[PDB]
Amino acid sequence: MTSLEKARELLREFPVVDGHNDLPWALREQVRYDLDARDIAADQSAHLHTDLARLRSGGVGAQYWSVYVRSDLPGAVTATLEQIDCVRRLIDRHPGELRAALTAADMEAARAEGRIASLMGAEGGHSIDNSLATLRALYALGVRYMTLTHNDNNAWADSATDEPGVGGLSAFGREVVREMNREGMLVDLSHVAATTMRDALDTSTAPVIFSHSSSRAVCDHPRNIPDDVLERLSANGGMAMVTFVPKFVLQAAVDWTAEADDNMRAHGFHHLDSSPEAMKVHAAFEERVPRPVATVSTVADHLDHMREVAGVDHLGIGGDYDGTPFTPDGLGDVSGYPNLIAELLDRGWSQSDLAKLTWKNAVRVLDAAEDVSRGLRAARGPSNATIEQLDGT
Ligand SMILES: N[C@@H](Cc1ccccc1)P(=O)(O)C[C@H](CC(=O)O)C(=O)O
Ligand SMILES: [Zn+2]
Ligand SMILES: [Zn+2]
Repeated sequence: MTSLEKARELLREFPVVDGHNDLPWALREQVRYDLDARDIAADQSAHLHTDLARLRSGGVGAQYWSVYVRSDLPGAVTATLEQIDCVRRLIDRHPGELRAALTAADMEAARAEGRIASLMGAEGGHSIDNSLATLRALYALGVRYMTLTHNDNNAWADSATDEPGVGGLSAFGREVVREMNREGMLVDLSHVAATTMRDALDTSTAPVIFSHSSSRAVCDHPRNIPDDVLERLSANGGMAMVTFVPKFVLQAAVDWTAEADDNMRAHGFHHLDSSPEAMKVHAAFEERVPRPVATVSTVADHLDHMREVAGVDHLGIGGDYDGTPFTPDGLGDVSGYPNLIAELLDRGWSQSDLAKLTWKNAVRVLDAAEDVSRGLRAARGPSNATIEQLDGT
């Protein structure tokens, strides 16, 4: 059979656990959670990267649904609860296809019955409003990882896409990591500064993840992971879930985006300005310089290097579907994973290597978080510390 046929067979046995899909935010923004208007039991290819049929075609067996909210708007906690509610509603609406999962055991139970294990990951520490009790409440509601920052610093952690702030994690930031360890919530180091990555690795007694990050050695961008950090994963026990975002994974796209941003500033606009006037400037840039397009090969290049440095036991996949506007050719939506698996087969990845990449590493890591949590919950009570106490006024 072809490598694509083989890939599909392999995925039927050990499907993809995808680390980060932003369907909930997409539903919030497109239809304000009017789920009938974007029914994922129907074909949503006109509007979304994700629906149930495409998930199954793509060999997705578990999904961390992102409950991302904006850090630059007030009411982050309320919005996070709305995102969590969206995931809950999706699970309730589609019991034939989805199963809520809170534990590694739930993930295996879902796989045994042929349902997609549905987990939740918060994207940015702003979702807890500097409150450890709020962190505990998110865990109680089913959140199983939290990205420590999004694109901006918060009070206790530095983002890779902001200026240096506290220098990595503050004292309270370390306390957040300790509490995540006690609860059993995975520390997600996507988005965070390299300083923050190192501080989190120093502090965490549980395996950490990167829910959607690729390789900085392959493509120098702050959203990607440095080799020195990848090297620490085997000791930590964690895993880096490669992402598909073209402006992170393809050198030409990184360069293009930098030039686009410079061009915006040259016209007196902030690079993130979305006004009609700014859009005109950007359109003119894209007219003289077409947007470069990544491929499955681009993503495989990252995985090859990440495997060499981190080890095959410390890799996963985090597509960022419905969280980013552009995709590599062959990975245009959630049905695309078999194309990546086929490319890796062609590059000599073994069946057991690939079962680790798709399924086994993610289950091991969540089980490890649970194991560490058992020890810490037995050893001490929850923290009552405040950011004022630890970081000062
Ligand atoms: N939650 C998404 C941001 C978002 C998307 C839509 C409306 C608001 C916020 P993201 O963080 O998952 C995507 C981003 C790449 C990009 O911007 O393309 C990255 O991961 O670094
Ligand atoms: Zn992100
Ligand atoms: Zn996201």
